[PDB]
Amino acid sequence: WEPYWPPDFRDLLGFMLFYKEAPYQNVTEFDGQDACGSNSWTVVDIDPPLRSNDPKSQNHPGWLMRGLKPWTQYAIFVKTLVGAKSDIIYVQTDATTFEDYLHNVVFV
Amino acid sequence: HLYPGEVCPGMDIRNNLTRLHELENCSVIEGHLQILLMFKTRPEDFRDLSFPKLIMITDYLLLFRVYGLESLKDLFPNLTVIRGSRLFFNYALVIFEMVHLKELGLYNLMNITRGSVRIEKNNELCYLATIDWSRILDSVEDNHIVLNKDDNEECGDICPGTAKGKTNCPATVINGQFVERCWTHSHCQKVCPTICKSHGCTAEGLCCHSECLGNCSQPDDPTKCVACRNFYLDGRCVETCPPPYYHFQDWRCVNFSFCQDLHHKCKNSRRQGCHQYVIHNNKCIPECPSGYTMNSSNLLCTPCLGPCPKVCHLLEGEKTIDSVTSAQELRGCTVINGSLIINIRGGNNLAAELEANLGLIEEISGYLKIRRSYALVSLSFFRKLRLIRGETLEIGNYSFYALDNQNLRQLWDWSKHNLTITQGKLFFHYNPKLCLSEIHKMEEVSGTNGDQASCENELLKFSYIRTSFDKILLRWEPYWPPDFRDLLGFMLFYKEAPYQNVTEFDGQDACGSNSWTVVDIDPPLRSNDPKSQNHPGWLMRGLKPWTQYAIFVKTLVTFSDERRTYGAKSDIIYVQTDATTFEDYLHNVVFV
Amino acid sequence: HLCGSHLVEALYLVCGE
Amino acid sequence: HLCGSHLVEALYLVCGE
Amino acid sequence: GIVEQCCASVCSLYQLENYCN
Amino acid sequence: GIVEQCCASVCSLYQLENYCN
Ligand SMILES: *[C@@H]1O[C@H](CO[C@@H]2O[C@@H](C)[C@@H](O)[C@@H](O)[C@@H]2O)[C@@H](O[C@@H]2O[C@H](CO)[C@@H](O)[C@H](O)[C@H]2NC(C)=O)[C@H](O)[C@H]1NC(C)=O
Ligand SMILES: *[C@@H]1O[C@H](CO[C@@H]2O[C@@H](C)[C@@H](O)[C@@H](O)[C@@H]2O)[C@@H](O)[C@H](O)[C@H]1NC(C)=O
Repeated sequence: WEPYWPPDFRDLLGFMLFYKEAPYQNVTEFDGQDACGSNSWTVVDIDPPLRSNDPKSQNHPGWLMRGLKPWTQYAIFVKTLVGAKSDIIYVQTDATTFEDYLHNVVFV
Repeated sequence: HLYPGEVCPGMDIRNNLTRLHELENCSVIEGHLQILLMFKTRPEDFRDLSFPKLIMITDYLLLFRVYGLESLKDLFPNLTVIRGSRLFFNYALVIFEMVHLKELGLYNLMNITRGSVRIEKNNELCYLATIDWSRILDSVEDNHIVLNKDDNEECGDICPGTAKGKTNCPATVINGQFVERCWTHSHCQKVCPTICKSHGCTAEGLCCHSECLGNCSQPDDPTKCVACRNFYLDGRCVETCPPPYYHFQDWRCVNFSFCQDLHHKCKNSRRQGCHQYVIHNNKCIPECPSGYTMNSSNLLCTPCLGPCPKVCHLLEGEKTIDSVTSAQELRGCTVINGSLIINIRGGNNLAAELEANLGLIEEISGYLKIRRSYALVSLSFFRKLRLIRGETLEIGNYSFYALDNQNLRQLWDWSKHNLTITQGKLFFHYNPKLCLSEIHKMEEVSGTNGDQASCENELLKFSYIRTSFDKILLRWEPYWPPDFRDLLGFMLFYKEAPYQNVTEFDGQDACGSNSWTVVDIDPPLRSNDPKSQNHPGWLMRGLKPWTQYAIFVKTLVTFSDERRTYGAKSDIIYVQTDATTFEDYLHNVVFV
Repeated sequence: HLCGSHLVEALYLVCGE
Repeated sequence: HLCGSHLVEALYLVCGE
Repeated sequence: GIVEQCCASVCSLYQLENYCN
Repeated sequence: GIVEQCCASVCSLYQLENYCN
């Protein structure tokens, strides 16, 4: 996702990625009070990137989500440590190839 | 010089014969010897290969799938003792799937001190029936010698050669049959008179010295042994190591300096490549036995003052603590070898739980990092932490790093706690409730911060105090900021206290289980300028009688216009609820 | 090792129905 | 499939050291 | 499943046989 | 373990390769 740069671009420190297993639409940030303890969101602290000069400095912060169920929709969004937050995107993990549903059906 | 050449470490030789020449000067292998998986080798590769210096192996000998090798008579002609201090699955000698081996030919092998023999699946192997193993091992019951050529009707084992069947090899009985004993067509098995026991004898049948094992060059002389029954020192076999020497690897005498060299700082490699040798009961050993710890300046194991210190070596030199469960993994640790990252966002009774699991840590060899630990108000749960070495540092050469901890108000109480930081720098950013004075105190003690906190400042004083057995009524100074306008709130804290030892930043109030009873006191109504001290107060009820209470007031945290101040807190006063009148103690006593 | 279309083929080597 | 002594052999087919 | 037994896995030349219809 | 990977199991012709010394 886009790199964030405040007015004085100096000392950029942190991103925060949120993801939960979601059905359709009905997902919000301020959902079922994360408060202190039992949480409603799976959270990742993402270290600020390294710029690497001025011409082509988009060394786009990212993250590899592992430990996800297959054929599952995930509500996901990023936030900049207390600037900008991304919108809630739903991402569905991969499921079976049609070919591979067939096999398992067609061969005991 | 009973073992004139080198003492070599254990070896594991595979694929090629190249590394095998590393044995060329060894008299003793202090460890095991495994030779395996040589599929391209042929007899020619072994025709001119010999290690006649090898007398002894302290652990075990294993040979597996070595092609082209037909006998061991030229490879290890003088191997006399296999001690079996460490074994391969209870075996001191393993010969397995040696396709091409026709005989063992270990014609100098006299004693296997511990462990058994496993000789299995050697399709060309003969000269096994001719070996009397009862001369070599105390118990042959656990030997496993099967699936060799010897099992079928194809071995033409022949010992006689010089004259053939007229005064040659010694013969011993199996059950009822006498069998001549030999290793090869040209080598007899050595058999000594029974009086010699395991000590060995000369060719003339004269007993070796009682400190010898297996063989000697001269009778009854402990400087003429091929190997020792007990310990070896300066070309002599001794029963025990004399001063100033130590018993090492259950076979030799070494000096303090040797043990010291082994010990010293095998930098990283804790996991199989260090141990750090110690002295205990005149032995130089890998580690202190149970109930002992190592006195550092002299490598000497001493009994533990209470429970032994516990060194916890972290995987990859780091560990992130983000829960009570991960903290528990360090329960009992007094020394951390590595670095800790604290990332605790929520939970319950954290100060007590964290103190239970992490409160014994006295030292951290790397760095300590506290980051996004939203739940923490203090680091005091690290009750015994006195040293951070900084042997490893966070990028930017930091040994202590605190970033984005939104409720952190205390590091340690610097009136009581001492913490030393040998190397590295400090990093503090985005700790809004942590005053720079606390950070500056830490710099002194150890050798975006506080922006959302007003740090103590003014003093509220109690204008009135009243006790009841069950109640306490208090009044205190009214607080008025510069622009006296919009005054909103006081906060009164009280806990049952013994004597003296009471603080604000006590046992992390955080979010949930609290260490302090708290009252929100509505701001008073001024009632003009002349006589406006309508002193805020409070009536404490629900108190135990004859009980000391730690009490103090605070003015609610105000973001001020220009030079920002929240205001004032009162000092901690102790107030003891009423008890019995003397008169009344007397009565109850004097009248049943 | 075994996969995709090859599974079908691998099974026929074995089946021979 | 793979086993016993054959594992050693199977590995050498592959190794070829 | 057969997919799970031999594709996202490795199946024994006999496991493979068994249910040949 | 290698025993557990290919004997009390079945190991992929590549799993087999990997740690060839
Ligand atoms: C408060 O300290 C006591 C004991 O310490 C001393 O006495 C105090 C009154 C105060 O003057 C201190 O500065 C002194 O160092 C601690 O009491 C422990 O309480 C438990 C209760 O079951 C008991 O088992 C222990 O034996 C006590 N320990 C000792 C050394 O007597 C108490 O932990 C201290 N509390 C705090 C919050 O500091
Ligand atoms: C046998 O000795 C030869 C001479 O070097 C010695 O061995 C090395 C390893 C050091 O210990 C050195 O101090 C000695 O002078 C070597 O060519 C040969 O590699 C040695 N073989 C063994 C057993 O290491």
